[PDB]
Amino acid sequence: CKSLISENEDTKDLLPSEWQDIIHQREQELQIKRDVLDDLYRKLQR
Amino acid sequence: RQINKLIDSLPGVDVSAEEQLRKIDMLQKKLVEVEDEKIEAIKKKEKLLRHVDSLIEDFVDGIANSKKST
Amino acid sequence: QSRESLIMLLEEQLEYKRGEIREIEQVCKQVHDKLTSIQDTLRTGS
Repeated sequence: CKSLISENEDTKDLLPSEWQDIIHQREQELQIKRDVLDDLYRKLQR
Repeated sequence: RQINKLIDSLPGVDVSAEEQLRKIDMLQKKLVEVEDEKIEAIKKKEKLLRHVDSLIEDFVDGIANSKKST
Repeated sequence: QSRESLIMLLEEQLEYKRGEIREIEQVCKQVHDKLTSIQDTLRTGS
């Protein structure tokens, strides 16, 4: 057990607000991308 | 026969030079209008060009301040 | 024949400038079409 824990870094990392922060950064970048794409769509149609 | 087929193929061989004079004059006229039209064409093309440049700059600023927002 | 030389030079520069002009609107129109296609592509990805 301890050996198997030892060789794998990923499991030991697996072995809580950071996920929420990543979700917030993803959604803010998504919404800013949507806003800039809307601006480009509005401007280019002329 | 090449002499005959070249002498009769001279535009203006059977056309009086004075209607060439009017056609040339109106050619320079319509030329004046065609470079005029090219002037408006190029100026509006440059107008849309720097509209595109302005939106490029705005989008680049948005990218920059978004990716440095975190 | 001087008038004929004037005529021939006339049509050669006239056709040259028409070719330049027509390639200008062709290239700007193809750029505009590419921009519209990109706008549609980014709108579909929204």
